[PDB]
Amino acid sequence: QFVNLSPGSTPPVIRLSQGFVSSLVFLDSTGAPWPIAAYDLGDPSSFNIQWD
Amino acid sequence: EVIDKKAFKDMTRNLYPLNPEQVVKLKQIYETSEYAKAATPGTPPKPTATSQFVNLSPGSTPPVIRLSQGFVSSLVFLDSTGAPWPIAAYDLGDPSSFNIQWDKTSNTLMIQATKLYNYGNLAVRLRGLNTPVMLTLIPGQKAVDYRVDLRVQGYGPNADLLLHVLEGVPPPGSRRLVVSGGDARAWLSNEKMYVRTNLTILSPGWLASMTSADGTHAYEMQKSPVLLVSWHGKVMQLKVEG
Amino acid sequence: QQEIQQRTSDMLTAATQLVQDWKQVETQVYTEGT
Amino acid sequence: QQEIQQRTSDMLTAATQLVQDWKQVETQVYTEGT
Amino acid sequence: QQEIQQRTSDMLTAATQLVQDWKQVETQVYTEGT
Amino acid sequence: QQEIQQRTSDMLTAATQLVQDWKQVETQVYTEGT
Amino acid sequence: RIIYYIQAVIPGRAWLIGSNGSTLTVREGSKIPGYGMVKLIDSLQGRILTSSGQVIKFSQEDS
Amino acid sequence: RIIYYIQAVIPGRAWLIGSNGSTLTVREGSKIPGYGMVKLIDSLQGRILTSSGQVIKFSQEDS
Amino acid sequence: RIIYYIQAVIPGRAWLIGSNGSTLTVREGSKIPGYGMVKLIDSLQGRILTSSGQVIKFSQEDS
Repeated sequence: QFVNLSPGSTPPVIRLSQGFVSSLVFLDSTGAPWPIAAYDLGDPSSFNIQWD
Repeated sequence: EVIDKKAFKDMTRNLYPLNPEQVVKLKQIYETSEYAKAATPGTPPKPTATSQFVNLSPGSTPPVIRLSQGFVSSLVFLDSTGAPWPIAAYDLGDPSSFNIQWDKTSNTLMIQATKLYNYGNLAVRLRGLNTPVMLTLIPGQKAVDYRVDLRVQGYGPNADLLLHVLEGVPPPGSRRLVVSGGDARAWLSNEKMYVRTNLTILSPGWLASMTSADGTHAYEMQKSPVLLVSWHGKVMQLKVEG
Repeated sequence: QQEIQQRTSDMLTAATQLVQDWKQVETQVYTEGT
Repeated sequence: QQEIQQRTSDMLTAATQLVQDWKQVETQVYTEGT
Repeated sequence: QQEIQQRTSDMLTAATQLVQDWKQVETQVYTEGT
Repeated sequence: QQEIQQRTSDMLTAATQLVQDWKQVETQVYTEGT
Repeated sequence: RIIYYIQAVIPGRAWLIGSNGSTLTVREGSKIPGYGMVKLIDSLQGRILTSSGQVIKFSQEDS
Repeated sequence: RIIYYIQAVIPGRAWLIGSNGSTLTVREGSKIPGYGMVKLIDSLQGRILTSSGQVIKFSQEDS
Repeated sequence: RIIYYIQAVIPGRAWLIGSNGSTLTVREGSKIPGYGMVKLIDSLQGRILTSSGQVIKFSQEDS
């Protein structure tokens, strides 16, 4: 998908299901890898994240 | 000898008193109950993002923030020029209804509402700003503001639209322009035509031009309803309206 | 008439639970950042 | 005439379970690191 | 027709046994090798 | 008649023995050598 | 004229933004230019009416 | 013209995507260009009913 | 044409690999090239019933 920064646009939506591993690898429009400085998670009981 | 068959059948029935399709239906029943519990009565709010300006005028009404319980909003502070301004300190009344993780070097606030429908306010003091900024935070609105950007009247320690167009974002305030014959994105806001393509304009001559590393071009010119574009050794002509 | 007092008590116990909720005014925290 | 109140009690137990399931709120977590 | 309820008993114990098995799923694990 | 139950109960004992024999799975071992 | 859209609606008070972007907060006893006073505010569903009879509501884009 | 397919479905709101990729979310009362407005949102069965006599389904390739 | 074979069979949905080798998840509501529409899916013994009267099963070489 495309990631937008205008305020009027909509944030992306990701489908999940219980008992599965969804892999999210974060790139740009040019396809280069981009490291993640930090992240914030809501309901860590219901959502588990592993991140080197 | 049929006593053995009777006892085997009784042992089977008492060992496994559940039919497999009854087991399947009970699993579906449990999923139905999970849908009942996880269903949200009323109306889910619309996920949105917003950007406002906060004024130092005493007569100005203070800004307010739509919030949701269990969802974290990201507050980003910029100056008048849009440069980021690092945060010196902050104060939060009613710490039960709200929690906030904030990296001390950063300028972005991750604010999560904990209670249901209790509103409060936040006091923010920046690095270069003497004036405290107070924001009224109200939970449970029909539009959940995932990301709020706030301009300020001052300037931080750090001191355009064509490049945003070259990215692909439409410029602010412009009106939609519909073209004919080609595939180009055009806008007009201050009677100056702005065009974004991957092709090359030929006829009127660009007043200012820019391009990216992939091959996308953006130009600004004056008003012209007729354009001429040549590519791959062949020349074609396109038109717009208004 | 004999139903009032049982309807009194659960009204009484819940409202005393409710009226003690509007007593707590928790203190704020001034957090410094550097 | 007694079935109504015992099912009422069972639904009250289920309701208490549901309200203690809906009262709590998980907090956010934050993670950094170079 | 009191012969029903004893079969209702052990089925309830069996189904409630399965409903906590289906309730929980243990989380993933992550490993490494350099 | 009365001959069914003791013909049923012993079959229940062997069946309850036999299920956990079918249940468990012995974990493999990987032996790395040099 | 400038169209007012609701920003924040609570019992008692209300918050409006103009179509130009005029931020404001009102209550039941209030003065709205171009629309008169306020006669009734429903905090549920954002059903806010002016004394002259125009209805101020949220945007259709933001519902 | 412009074609819409379901991106995500919840009770209450609905998420769709465009033929050009335009992703969006709608209310129960939401006047959608090219399709009129939504008569009713059904969370089950994957049906998005419009007042233009058209029901949005998912992408059949991506189901 | 391309003859399909089963490589993964569960209740609910199935999987088809052809002579080209394209592995496809197939539902009850799903079209299929060379077979029309999947009329029914039998998870037992690997039987895929189509609207064209054709049953996709496993290979005789690899059942």
